[PDB]
Amino acid sequence: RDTQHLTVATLEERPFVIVEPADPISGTCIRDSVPCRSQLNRPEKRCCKGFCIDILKRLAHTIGFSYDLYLVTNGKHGKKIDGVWNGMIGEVFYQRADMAIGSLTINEERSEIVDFSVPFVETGISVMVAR
Amino acid sequence: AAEAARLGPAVAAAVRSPGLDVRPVALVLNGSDPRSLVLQLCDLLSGLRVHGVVFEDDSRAVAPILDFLSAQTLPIVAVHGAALVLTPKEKGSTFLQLGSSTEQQLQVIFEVLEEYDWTSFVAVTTRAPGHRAFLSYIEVLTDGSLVGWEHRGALTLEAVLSAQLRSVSAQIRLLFCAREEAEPVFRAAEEAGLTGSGYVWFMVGPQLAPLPAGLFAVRSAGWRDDLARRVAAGVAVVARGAQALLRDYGFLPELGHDCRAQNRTHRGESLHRYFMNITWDNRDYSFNEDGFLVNPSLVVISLTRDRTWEVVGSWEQQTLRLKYPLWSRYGRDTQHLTVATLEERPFVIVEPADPISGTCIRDSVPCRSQLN
Amino acid sequence: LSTMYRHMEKHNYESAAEAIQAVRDNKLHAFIWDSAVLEFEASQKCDLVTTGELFFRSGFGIGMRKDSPWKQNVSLSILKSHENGFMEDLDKTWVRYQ
Amino acid sequence: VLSTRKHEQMFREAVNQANKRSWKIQLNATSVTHKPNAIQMALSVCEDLISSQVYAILVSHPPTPNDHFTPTPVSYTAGFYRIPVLGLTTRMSIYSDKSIHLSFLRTVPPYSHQSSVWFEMMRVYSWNHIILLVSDDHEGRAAQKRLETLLEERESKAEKVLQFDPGTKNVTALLMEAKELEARVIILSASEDDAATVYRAAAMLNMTGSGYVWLVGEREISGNALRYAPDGILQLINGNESAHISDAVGVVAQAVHELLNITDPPRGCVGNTNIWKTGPLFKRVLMSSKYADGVTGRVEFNEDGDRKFANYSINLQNRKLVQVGIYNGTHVIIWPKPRGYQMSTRLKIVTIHQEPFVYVKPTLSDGTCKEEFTVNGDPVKKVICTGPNDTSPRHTVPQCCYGFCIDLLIKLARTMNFTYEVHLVADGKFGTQERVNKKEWNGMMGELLSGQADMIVAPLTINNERAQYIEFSKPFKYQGLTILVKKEIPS
Ligand SMILES: *[C@@H]1O[C@H](CO)[C@@H](O[C@@H]2O[C@H](CO)[C@@H](O)[C@H](O)[C@H]2NC(C)=O)[C@H](O)[C@H]1NC(C)=O
Ligand SMILES: *[C@@H]1O[C@H](CO)[C@@H](O)[C@H](O)[C@H]1NC(C)=O
Ligand SMILES: *[C@@H]1O[C@H](CO)[C@@H](O)[C@H](O)[C@H]1NC(C)=O
Ligand SMILES: *[C@@H]1O[C@H](CO)[C@@H](O)[C@H](O)[C@H]1NC(C)=O
Ligand SMILES: *[C@@H]1O[C@H](CO)[C@@H](O)[C@H](O)[C@H]1NC(C)=O
Ligand SMILES: *[C@@H]1O[C@H](CO)[C@@H](O)[C@H](O)[C@H]1NC(C)=O
Repeated sequence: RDTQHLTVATLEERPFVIVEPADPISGTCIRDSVPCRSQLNRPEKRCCKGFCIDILKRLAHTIGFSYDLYLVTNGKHGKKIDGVWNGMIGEVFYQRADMAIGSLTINEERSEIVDFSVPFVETGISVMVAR
Repeated sequence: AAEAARLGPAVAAAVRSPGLDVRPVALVLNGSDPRSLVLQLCDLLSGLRVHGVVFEDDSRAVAPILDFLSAQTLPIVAVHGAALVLTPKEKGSTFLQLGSSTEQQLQVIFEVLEEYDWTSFVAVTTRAPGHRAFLSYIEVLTDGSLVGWEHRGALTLEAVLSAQLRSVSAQIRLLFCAREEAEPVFRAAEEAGLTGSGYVWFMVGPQLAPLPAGLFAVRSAGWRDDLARRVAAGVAVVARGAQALLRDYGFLPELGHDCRAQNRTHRGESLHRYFMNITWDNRDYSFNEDGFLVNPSLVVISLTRDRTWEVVGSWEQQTLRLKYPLWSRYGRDTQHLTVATLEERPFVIVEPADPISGTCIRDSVPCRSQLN
Repeated sequence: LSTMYRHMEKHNYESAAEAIQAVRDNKLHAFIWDSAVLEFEASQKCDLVTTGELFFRSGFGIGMRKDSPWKQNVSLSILKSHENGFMEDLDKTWVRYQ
Repeated sequence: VLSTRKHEQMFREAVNQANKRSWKIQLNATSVTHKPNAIQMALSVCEDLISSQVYAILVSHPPTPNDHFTPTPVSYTAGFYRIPVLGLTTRMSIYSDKSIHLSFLRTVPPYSHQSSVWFEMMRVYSWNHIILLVSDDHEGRAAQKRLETLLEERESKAEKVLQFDPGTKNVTALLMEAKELEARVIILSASEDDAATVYRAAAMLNMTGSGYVWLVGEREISGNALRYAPDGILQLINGNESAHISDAVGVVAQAVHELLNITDPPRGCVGNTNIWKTGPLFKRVLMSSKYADGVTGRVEFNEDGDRKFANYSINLQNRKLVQVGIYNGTHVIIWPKPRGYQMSTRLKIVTIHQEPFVYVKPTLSDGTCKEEFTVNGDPVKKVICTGPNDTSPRHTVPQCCYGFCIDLLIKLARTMNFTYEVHLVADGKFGTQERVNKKEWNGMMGELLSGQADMIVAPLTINNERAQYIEFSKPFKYQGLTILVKKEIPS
């Protein structure tokens, strides 16, 4: 279009971003999700829904977006290795995307390397045991 | 108007200590050779020390020459449109004006528009001087409060203008152009099917095809004043200023009057504090240093089907006095269904919306009653 | 809930501890305030209790003027303190254990 | 209308070179020297419009007595006759408004346009802050308005725009409000005499900030002020006059050729109050006229009626005139350049009494309140905080503040190397928007936004209506609104 159309990378976290194959004969899912491609470097077009996708849709409606989900493959979330960054945060650090919706806990190193937005749900290390 | 100024009723109205010559200009020469008139009035002021000034010529561009004359010398007051236009001027001129500023007209119009129909919407204005300031004041005065906004309607002036004019849909419209430029716009609107009872046009510019019945304008309170009355009022104002400066300062100086002199000192430019407090004819004149009067008396008038202007509303002391009722609308005809109801406490609750402000919280709808 | 707001205009305590002291007696039945204060008051008074579930769950925050160079470094230091366990120790020292 | 009677000598040759290149009529050009009698020029222009039937007038005059005197009466006469007049050697911003001068077209950019040049220079070195010092005159106000709107376009409020009173001695008090700031980038825009006076005042007061970044206008770097000029950075080619005169003559000739539609000039200067109906169209076509063959570069204009894309020459290396910078219309160890802003280390912090977070306790007779030990046998850090008494006057008495946020502040100070001086709020309310009599902030937000504050270390919530004007750090405690009630008594 060039300012707009931010490419959005995400990941499959079952509480938040659920990915399902949208091939019930028709080439789409129910009118509650958003089409999601993948990466390889005609792939089957999955589609994502849940919590974070709802936030993405509402934000697109409000501020004005033209997004395209970019389900990531090279690692999960992110962890610096051997002086290089992989995963979702690693991809955002390099010139490959401009937003990384999904489950992405905000830490010190990531915030130093990649500027974050305002948190919208609490999180942290918590422990669960059988009972 | 030689007979009206011959007796000088202002002399009887106001009596002072100095000579107080009856004739302000002593020469009705606002015609051929304006430069010769300027020279003779300067000579007369230098010689006889006159104490009056009148500019009666409804030619509309005559303000700048009067400003230059004031800078070269004595305050100049126009009575009648020399004073009908208000513009920023050099501090070296003691110009005196009787008209209403564009900002004051905007504030009066937007105060009266809060009763009948609160939708400014169309704000069409041509490429004319002061249009940017008018748009800026439109933007400022609509911040907060309750007035809605629909469009801006920038255009330059037939059919191509008619299409742009009809592009924006509204009921109340504001026009800003010159008096000569007004007629083409009205012709285009009539050709565009807009000059009807379903629309009202607010002629807000400094002025003063048949005009539509919905033509509301705002002018000063002295619009209906007689020429002798206006001359007397101006003479009274200048006399009050002179007496105030002579009494408060405790001195009797000369108000310049060194017309066409040589190597005149420019240290003294003008003074305006002496005219801050004026009261005459039960009217309060503030006379701000720019040239206009703070909180003046204004009249909102309308154009009837007989092409005769009538006094519709009065604006004074931040107060609006009107005559017509308020109800809802002039009639848009399919829409606007009148809805009758009743007070059933579970369902339709009625409360008096007078907590100082004339409305309730932003959760209800205004409700009138009936009396017949 | 705009009408609700009207009911809060007749009474609006121009303080914070004053309203709690008033609630200590029967002059103001229900108080509405940030949880991190009411919880401590309940723990340290043994007479007032918190009812309902949390709503408008937006946290505190150090402020700074718009377009200021301190934003990045202050946010970084706050996050490092959160991870370091300093904030937990501070909360234990000054809020809990009453 | 002519300077030194030398331009008029070549005016006939310039007209003839452009007259035929033809037909139509042949306009005769007449020039009259400027006079102080304010009467002779009226007769001269009347004769010119009566016999020669002049379709335009030209303005060009040396400094002489005050510059904004000479062109005003001729512009007024033109406005009376609604005849366009081309001005030269004058760049006063007062002529930029057509309300007073309906018929006045200026071919030289005014001082207000230099705001765009200053913006470009700011973009050159990427300065995120700026200080404005403009004279309290029409030109200064116009320049300040232009710079303010241009900067607010990029979503950044100007930091400390100030006003300086013109024609006033001992303006050092203004420097009193211009010394404890946080930016070294300052822009000065005043009259040449005013600039010289303020430069001399800085010279005797010797706090000139020499060797630091300054941005001034062409008038401020004039030769009169150059005698006492401190370290400077704006030169314009026009300051030739003959080239501009030839360009204007060519523009007039092109307009006349394209004019071929009444175009009846006023034969009688006096005795007629009517105006030229063709005059507005004439002014419109000059405004829309394009002259790409101008000697002095491109001769494009703008909506206001002033020429654009001019010649901009940029350091004051001992009265040097080196144009190191590169800018022509659209070409978008310390310079007498370093970072524009220097961060402060004396942050003033605002805090509000909240029971679990910021305990406030009265001090002791000596001056410092009694030291206390925690249950774990560790000292409790407390800071002397200056705050109001009572809630009834407003008397400030130093108490001592401690608790949670004070501990956090101390840790921040240790980890950041910056001193602090805490200072409680006055009203006592946290902060909200309130209508006055336009809406204004009141509370702690009032102190932070414009008052005496730099940070607000207090239990401040985060929401949309607050983050618009205040930057919020990342949260340091999570919570939510909840309701407190009295427990029922229990046998
Ligand atoms: C934010 O903090 C960082 C680290 O404490 C600062 O980074 C250094 O700051 C010093 C002094 O300002 C510079 O000389 C160094 O070049 C910076 N980088 C490094 C790697 O040391 C940074 O300046 C701080 N920013 C602000 C606005 O205070
Ligand atoms: C042109 O104007 C000048 C003005 O001084 C006059 O002397 C000259 O006679 C005029 N010539 C013609 C041909 O009009
Ligand atoms: C000039 O202004 C400064 C700052 O207010 C003041 O200290 C000084 O006394 C003033 N000098 C004169 C002569 O007014
Ligand atoms: C700007 O470009 C024009 C057109 O080539 C030229 O006439 C003028 O001298 C240039 N000015 C500068 C300062 O480079
Ligand atoms: C401030 O208030 C304290 C309260 O104990 C009191 O002791 C002190 O005298 C007051 N000081 C002033 C100046 O009012
Ligand atoms: C702390 O700041 C002061 C003043 O800016 C400076 O003199 C000192 O060197 C700094 N120390 C450190 C460790 O940054």
